[PDB]
Parts: sequence; structure tokens; C-alpha cells
Amino acid sequence: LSNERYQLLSQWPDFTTMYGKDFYYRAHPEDLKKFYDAADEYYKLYETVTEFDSLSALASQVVPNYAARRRSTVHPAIGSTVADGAFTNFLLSKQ
Amino acid sequence: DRVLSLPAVSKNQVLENVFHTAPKAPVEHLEKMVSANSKVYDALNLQSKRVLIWQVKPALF
Repeated sequence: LSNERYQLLSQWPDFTTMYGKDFYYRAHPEDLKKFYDAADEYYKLYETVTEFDSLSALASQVVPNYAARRRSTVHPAIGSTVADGAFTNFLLSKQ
Repeated sequence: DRVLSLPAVSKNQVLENVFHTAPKAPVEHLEKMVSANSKVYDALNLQSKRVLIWQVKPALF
């Protein structure tokens, strides 16, 4: 999934091709401040999407709730469809 | 009233309405993107020391 987000941080336009002072002084000051904030924002997004040493401790947050759902008192593989089909068998049998 | 013949906008106001924003350095892109592609290198190379291929597709021994 981080590859899927990286692939759309890969199609970001090069703002570094508009840093020169001929683009500085032609532009409205608030638009240039917004442009430099947008460049700082891209550096934030790219610095955090390439923190791949965080994915292990992110995966350790999905493990305990899933692993507690598989400590079921009925069966590890039980679900709603099989339990509803077995209630269909149980209820439509002779009590 | 010779002061009213001078331009009323100060030199300080010229220097703050002309150099309004601190300009972006050319080396900032190289430094920031190289510091981030160092993590792209370290995680995903097969020759990186702390590579993430054995944490992701674990092994089959």
C-alpha cells in the first residue's frame, strides 16, 4: 500500500523548476508563499511515505485484534455464513 | 517641510516588500530528497544492510 501511495507521490510536478528569481518577482507574494508551502508539504509527504521502518510497528497494530478474533470459542475458521447455514439446519430440523 | 518631499515609503519598507520571502536554496532539494531516498535505498535494495525483503517475503528454508 505504501508503494501505491509512493506511485502517486511519483507523479508530482517538479516545483524545483520554478525556484528561480524570474519566477520569484513576477509572482504575487501570497501565491509564492503558498507555492513554497506546497513544496515543504511535498517534502513532508515524501519523507513520511519512505519511512519503511515504521511498517513493522504498524503491522503489529493489526495483529492483536485479528488474533483475538481467531481465539473463538466455536472455531478459528467460523464465520457468519456457516453459522447462519447451521442455524438454518438447526431451526428447520425437528426442534 | 523638506521631509515631505522625500519618498514617504521607507528603505525598510522597500527591503521588506522586495525581499518578502526567504528564497528556496537549490541544494535543499538534493539534501531532502537524498535523505529520503537513503531510506528508499536501505529498505528496498537486496544489498542494503537493513533490507526489508526478509521481513516481508520471509524465506523458505
